[PDB]
Formats: sequence, C-alpha cells, structure tokens
Amino acid sequence: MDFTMIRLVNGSGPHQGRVEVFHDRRWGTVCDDGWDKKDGDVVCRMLGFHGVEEVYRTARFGQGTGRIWMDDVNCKGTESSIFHCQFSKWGVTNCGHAEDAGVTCTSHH
Ligand SMILES: *[C@@H]1O[C@H](CO)[C@@H](O)[C@H](O)[C@H]1NC(C)=O
Ligand SMILES: [Ca+2]
Ligand SMILES: [Ca+2]
Ligand SMILES: [Ca+2]
Repeated sequence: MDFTMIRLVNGSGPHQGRVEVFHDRRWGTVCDDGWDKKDGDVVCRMLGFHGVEEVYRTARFGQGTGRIWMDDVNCKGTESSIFHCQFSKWGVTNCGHAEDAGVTCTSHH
C-alpha cells in the first residue's frame, strides 16, 4: 500500500531523483542526515527496482519545497517500505531543503 506514497523527482527518469514522500495531504522531501545505501535500497525496492545504484546528499537533484517530512532515516536495508524504517517523527527535522536526499535506482531502460 506504501509504493504509491513515494516518488523520485527531477532525475533523468522515474528511477532517479530527489526522494519525495506523500504524508498528511502533501508531498515533502527527506533529509540526508544518515542517508545511506541501506535507505536507498529500501526506497528502490519499494518502488519495484531490483536494487540501488547510488545515494546522494546535499540536494543532488535540486532543492524541494514545502515540507521535509522525514529526517534521521535509519533503515536496516531489509524493509519492504521506507515507512517501516526507524526515522524521525513526521515533519520533525533539523534540516533545510539544501539537504534533500536523492537516489538513483537500478534500472534497465
Ligand atoms: C533538479 O531540478 C532543479 C530545479 O527543479 C535544478 O536546480 C537541478 O539542477 C536539477 N538537477 C539536475 C541534475 O538537472
Ligand atoms: Ca545533512
Ligand atoms: Ca537530523
Ligand atoms: Ca540511514
């Protein structure tokens, strides 16, 4: 049910870009604090890609706007949905959009 609430925005394709999640009525970004390959793997597999090619910090794919919804995302790397990962409370971050996390997933075009 969670695969709908996550998109990769502003990449070369829907397999890559700034991570945006849908929560409480609106799209919001994810902070890079502790953004690593475990989290990237979780995000890329909940969307249907076989693996993660790369994670990016410091708004690799430009700065989102509006709400940063997640911070301190600490996935084990095994999860079915990013929201099953340990992370901040919704909307409680110590970040700015300059820190919006991005990813590139494994894709075969
Ligand atoms: C992502 O889009 C933003 C503006 O929406 C832009 O500043 C940035 O350069 C883009 N990233 C790439 C890799 O083109
Ligand atoms: Ca940071
Ligand atoms: Ca933080
Ligand atoms: Ca992490």
